[PDB]
Amino acid sequence: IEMYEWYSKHMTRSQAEQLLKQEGKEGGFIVRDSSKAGKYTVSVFAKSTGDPQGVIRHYVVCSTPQSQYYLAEKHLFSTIPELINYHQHNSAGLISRLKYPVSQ
Amino acid sequence: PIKQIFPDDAFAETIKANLKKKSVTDAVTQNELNSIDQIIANNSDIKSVQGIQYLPNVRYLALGGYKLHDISALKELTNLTYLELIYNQLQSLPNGVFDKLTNLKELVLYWNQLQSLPDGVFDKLTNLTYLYLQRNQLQSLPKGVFDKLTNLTELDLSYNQLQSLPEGVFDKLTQLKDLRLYQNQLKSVPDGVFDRLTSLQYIWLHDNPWDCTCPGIRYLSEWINKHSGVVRNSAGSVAPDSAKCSGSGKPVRSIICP
Repeated sequence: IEMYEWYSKHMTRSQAEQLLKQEGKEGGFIVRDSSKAGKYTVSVFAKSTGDPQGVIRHYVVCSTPQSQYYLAEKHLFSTIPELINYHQHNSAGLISRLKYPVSQ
Repeated sequence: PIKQIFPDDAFAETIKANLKKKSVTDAVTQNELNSIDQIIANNSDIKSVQGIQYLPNVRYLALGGYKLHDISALKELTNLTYLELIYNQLQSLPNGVFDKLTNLKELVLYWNQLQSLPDGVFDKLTNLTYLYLQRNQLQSLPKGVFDKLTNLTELDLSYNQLQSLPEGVFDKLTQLKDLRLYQNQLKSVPDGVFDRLTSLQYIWLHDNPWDCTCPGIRYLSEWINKHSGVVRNSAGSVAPDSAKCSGSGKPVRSIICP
């Protein structure tokens, strides 16, 4: 899961938003451990919602009982890198395609 | 020259920040301008980008602002691969404005006031992979307007005022995975309009006033039935019945034509 630029394990939601907004890029995103237990959350910056300043959306990664992961239903993946790679190539019903990994 | 290359004072300030310079009045060389790789300005007071033709190596341009109305100087930016122009007052595009952007991969044009597209506007954009034209005021599309975009994978036409689609309009988009037509004024589509979309994974057809008179509605009805797993609703979930008849409210795919 690490080795990937888009992963920041400790990053909190507040840290994500400031850095996403400081980046200002459409589809800027950060993958971080959720507030929850055993959950992952994808934070995406996008300007497609009616606010030209851009909004931050926090997408918690879903889990089937069969231990696959999904953000967009019908697109089940066995691995977070596999999930993220798909959503880096397909908007797939999200506020934006994951266009740009934001870090630090 | 002391950044009076850029007459719009908001754009010049944007250049100032980009180059980390001291002030509007500070001087700049062409060597500095050539180093500009990306420009971002969200929700800006920019109105004209008149200086930009002197930044010949920018590849990422994101300009959003309620007052932007003059983008003719963009035609020269040969090396763009990402272009985002959003939330502005543009009601049309200057003819040939994109003709030199042969490396453009993504074109983001949402939340504007575009009523039409210039004929052949996208013809030189053979590398374009993503095209977002949603939230505009388009009522019609020029014939063959997407024909050269053979590598296109996403096309968003949602939230417009589309009265009709041109026959064959999607015939060349064999790599298209995502097609959004929801929230328009389409009463019908030409027969066979989707049949070459052999890569389609998502299509959005809801919030159109479909005319379910038979036998016209037959093509759309049989296509949705055959491809029901591809039809997505507002919430991005799979819903084949989201395409509804304007009178009855029945699902389009529930209409059967003798």
